[PDB]
Amino acid sequence: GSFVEMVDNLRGKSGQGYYVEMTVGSPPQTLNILVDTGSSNFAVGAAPHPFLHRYYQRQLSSTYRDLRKGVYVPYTQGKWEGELGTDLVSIPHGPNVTVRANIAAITESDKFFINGSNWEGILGLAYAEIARPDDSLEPFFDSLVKQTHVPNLFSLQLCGAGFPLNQSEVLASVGGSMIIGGIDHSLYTGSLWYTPIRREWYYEVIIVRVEINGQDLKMDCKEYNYDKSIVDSGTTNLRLPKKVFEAAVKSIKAASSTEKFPDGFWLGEQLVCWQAGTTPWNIFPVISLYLMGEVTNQSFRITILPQQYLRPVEDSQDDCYKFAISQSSTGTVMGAVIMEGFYVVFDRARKRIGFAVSACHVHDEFRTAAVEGPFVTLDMEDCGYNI
Ligand SMILES: CN1C(=N)N[C@](CCC2CCCCC2)(C[C@H]2CCC[C@@H](NC3CCCC3)C2)C1=O
Repeated sequence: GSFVEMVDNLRGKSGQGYYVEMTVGSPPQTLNILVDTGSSNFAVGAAPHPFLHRYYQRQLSSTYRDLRKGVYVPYTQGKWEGELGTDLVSIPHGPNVTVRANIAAITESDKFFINGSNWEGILGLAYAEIARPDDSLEPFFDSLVKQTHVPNLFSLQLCGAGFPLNQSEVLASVGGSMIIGGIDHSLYTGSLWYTPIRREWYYEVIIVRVEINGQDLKMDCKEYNYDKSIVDSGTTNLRLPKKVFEAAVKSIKAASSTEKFPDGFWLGEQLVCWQAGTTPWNIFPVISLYLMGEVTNQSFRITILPQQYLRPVEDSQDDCYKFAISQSSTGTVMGAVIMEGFYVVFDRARKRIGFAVSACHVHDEFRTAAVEGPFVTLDMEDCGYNI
């Protein structure tokens, strides 16, 4: 329906993350927390760090409970270490409830905090299977559902501005919505289409076909999900398995061949700039990902524009971007730049993820993002990778 209290409760951007305000402890300690659908721990800065202007102070909370256990979490881009405990947690622009949740108090980290991101912790919204140190550490959303009458579903509208936001602008700007326990109809246009959650660990999905400007990439669909495909708000880019990335970049280069870009642009390292207002969107192709539907032999597609996969960056008055599609050795990752095109419903109760065109997606007068279906698609279970 309508969830006014939660609409516009996010801030941030694809490159540094989208975050929501939360409170921890008694009296409440306010912290900004990264919304991360790609992990399952609630972990917050709990000791001084050069990039933090506030942190969780356990000694000032009367409701803090020490679990007397450490946690070490190495990830490819960095690491975080901490001390486990529980405390009372609330979301001010959320459901009007307080829950007792697990909190990892971060004591040491490497490439975790981002200078100028304005967040002090992460909210891992995925399932207990990938919680650290193990699946006995109940994730936040599981605690929320178990302790309250909040429905077992949340939905995300991540709003890319379509241009760079300076330090002051990114702090003052509305970055989107996290609707806890429901679907807000004002955040999308058209219909919601659902794909099954293949397995409850990451938010795993199955891609069954890929097109670049309607041209089929024509790879064995297992390649698209090798070794998994996930929906992850805590990754910036659309990341594709090595072989898929090579074929997709070849096709995107061919479609955009009226302009030549340096190798560093395609590697997602170097920015490209155009005179103010002259970005040649029309030379870049749309990308369609077909996802398994809820009905046997049925799929649907989500279509993104270059306004999603070209990420705005500051250089001058030029309009500059980085290519936000990159290679992966751990499967497809539908990151924040893809999520910015859509309202995404994480329907845990019905083991499915919904997509609809976002009411805040960036587009031009000639093209828009799309969510369309149905399409007849056979042997879709064969697209899933095993082992
Ligand atoms: C890709 N990915 C995530 N989605 N979460 C983590 C942990 C994954 C866990 C590791 C343990 C196993 C299960 C998966 C850490 C998180 C830390 C803070 C920074 C953030 N990325 C920034 C924020 C926005 C863009 C880039 C990454 C990660 O590596």
